[PDB]
Amino acid sequence: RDQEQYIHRKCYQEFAHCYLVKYKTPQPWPNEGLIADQCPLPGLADVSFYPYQAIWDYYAKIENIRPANWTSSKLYGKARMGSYYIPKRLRNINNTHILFCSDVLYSKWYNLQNSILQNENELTKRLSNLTIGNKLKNRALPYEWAKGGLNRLFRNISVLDVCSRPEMVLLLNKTYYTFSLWEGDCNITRYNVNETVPECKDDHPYSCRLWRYREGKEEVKCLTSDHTRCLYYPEYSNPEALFDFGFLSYMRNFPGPQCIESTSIRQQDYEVYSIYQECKLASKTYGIDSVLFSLKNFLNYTGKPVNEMPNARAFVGLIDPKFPPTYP
Ligand SMILES: *[C@@H]1O[C@H](CO)[C@@H](O[C@@H]2O[C@H](CO)[C@@H](O[C@@H]3O[C@H](CO[C@H]4O[C@H](CO)[C@@H](O)[C@H](O[C@H]5O[C@H](CO)[C@@H](O)[C@H](O)[C@@H]5O)[C@@H]4O)[C@@H](O)[C@H](O[C@H]4O[C@H](CO)[C@@H](O)[C@H](O)[C@@H]4O[C@H]4O[C@H](CO)[C@@H](O)[C@H](O)[C@@H]4O[C@H]4O[C@H](CO)[C@@H](O)[C@H](O)[C@@H]4O)[C@@H]3O)[C@H](O)[C@H]2NC(C)=O)[C@H](O)[C@H]1NC(C)=O
Ligand SMILES: *[C@@H]1O[C@H](CO)[C@@H](O[C@@H]2O[C@H](CO)[C@@H](O[C@@H]3O[C@H](CO)[C@@H](O)[C@H](O)[C@@H]3O)[C@H](O)[C@H]2NC(C)=O)[C@H](O)[C@H]1NC(C)=O
Ligand SMILES: *[C@@H]1O[C@H](CO)[C@@H](O)[C@H](O)[C@H]1NC(C)=O
Ligand SMILES: *[C@@H]1O[C@H](CO)[C@@H](O)[C@H](O)[C@H]1NC(C)=O
Ligand SMILES: *[C@@H]1O[C@H](CO)[C@@H](O)[C@H](O)[C@H]1NC(C)=O
Ligand SMILES: *[C@@H]1O[C@H](CO)[C@@H](O)[C@H](O)[C@H]1NC(C)=O
Ligand SMILES: *[C@@H]1O[C@H](CO)[C@@H](O)[C@H](O)[C@H]1NC(C)=O
Repeated sequence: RDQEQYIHRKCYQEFAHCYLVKYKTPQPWPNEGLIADQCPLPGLADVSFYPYQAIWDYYAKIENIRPANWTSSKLYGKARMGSYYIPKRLRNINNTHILFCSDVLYSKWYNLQNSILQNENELTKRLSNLTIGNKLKNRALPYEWAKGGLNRLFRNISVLDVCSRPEMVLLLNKTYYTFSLWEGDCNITRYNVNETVPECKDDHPYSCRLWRYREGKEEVKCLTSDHTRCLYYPEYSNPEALFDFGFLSYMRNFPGPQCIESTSIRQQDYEVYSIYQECKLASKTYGIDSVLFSLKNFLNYTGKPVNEMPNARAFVGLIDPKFPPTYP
């Protein structure tokens, strides 16, 4: 009780929301380009109309002026300009586990409106119940992550999660679903929306319309003698420079087109370990000081501590880590 509540205090304040997901088979995010129209773009103005979207870190921004032989494949690989480039580091076939310290994935029983007393009580009570040792029972997870999943600990990831927790989605999503208003996708063109979209057959200005239109080939045209400052012509245009068209289409403000295609990324059940539960159990055998020291170094497996990262972004890949760690 005295040493149990002391171990709980230390284990909770440090590792309450820290978990280790093991992929059945190491499977990285399969594409270099991400189509996520549900997220608003940064916009041309100095001050954006939307608060910073973490996904903007991966934005393949179109610049109107580029050197004579500039192509998008130099910085953004196969990604479409105007959408997102997923860097090498977030699609590493060597990563076998996903370490994260975050409370953004809890289901409805956890929320800020509740006092910290209620949240802490309910989380430790669910962690005890939903674990065999330090391993979470399948019922704690979403069904998509593991068969028999009932969201008793973690909620399902949603369409907007990638806008604010991009690494969580790239690393944990079992399926990639596009959200697209790009002309050509799902065979929807500016000419056939009156046939592909049932709710349309001709109100909000954005009704029955695509966002980005198919222009043609990507090219750099040098009109003047300056060969370091030529006219860039992208494959697609944003004709009215709209930055939240897709976000408003998602938030169901009006009728019109939407293209949602799925790509299976990870197959087979995840294994999830609770680092608070591991802390609580290993401290009875090795002592709180060595368990706290060891689990802290485990959170620094990459050189940057995961518990010191912002909650929305504290999702990192590890290569064949030894868990539980060696306790001195
Ligand atoms: C990371 O992981 C996250 C977790 O998995 C993931 O989140 C999930 O994201 C997906 C993708 O956005 C979400 O699913 C979609 O939900 C759409 C909305 O559904 C509601 O509205 C519909 C419209 O009225 C209802 O039908 C629908 O009811 C159904 O679902 C209920 C549960 O939600 C269920 O209880 C009901 O019984 C019922 O079955 C619900 O109320 C939905 O519209 C969408 O469906 C399309 O896309 C699917 C995937 O490709 C297709 O399988 C499906 O058939 C639909 O495709 C059609 O429509 C598209 C346009 O919307 C077209 O592009 C397609 O080509 C296709 O169109 C053809 O067929 C039409 C008729 O079927 C026809 O009219 C057309 O002409 C054409 O022939 C899909 O289910 C999911 O809900 C999210 N999960 C959670 C928990 O939030 C996240 O996205 C991932 N992130 C990243 C970055 O990858
Ligand atoms: C999280 O995602 C899972 C899917 O992976 C959701 O579970 C599924 O939810 C649907 C809609 O409620 C269930 O469909 C219903 O099934 C009953 C019969 O079981 C049927 O009578 C209804 O007509 C309807 O089709 C589906 O059973 C269920 N699937 C599984 C495997 O559980 C879940 O609801 C999402 N969680 C939350 C909290 O949003
Ligand atoms: C651009 O490409 C052409 C064709 O390969 C080449 O001849 C030319 O020197 C390049 N321009 C510059 C400014 O390097
Ligand atoms: C994966 O590990 C192997 C062996 O150490 C290495 O050759 C390869 O470059 C690594 N891949 C990435 C994407 O770092
Ligand atoms: C977990 O909680 C449920 C709900 O009270 C209960 O039925 C179940 O027996 C509990 N499991 C354990 C390990 O006590
Ligand atoms: C788009 O058209 C091609 C045939 O030209 C077809 O194979 C493909 O499945 C269509 N896609 C959709 C989503 O309708
Ligand atoms: C994480 O490890 C690196 C060595 O790779 C070290 O420089 C850094 O101080 C460690 N962080 C902590 C909190 O000890």
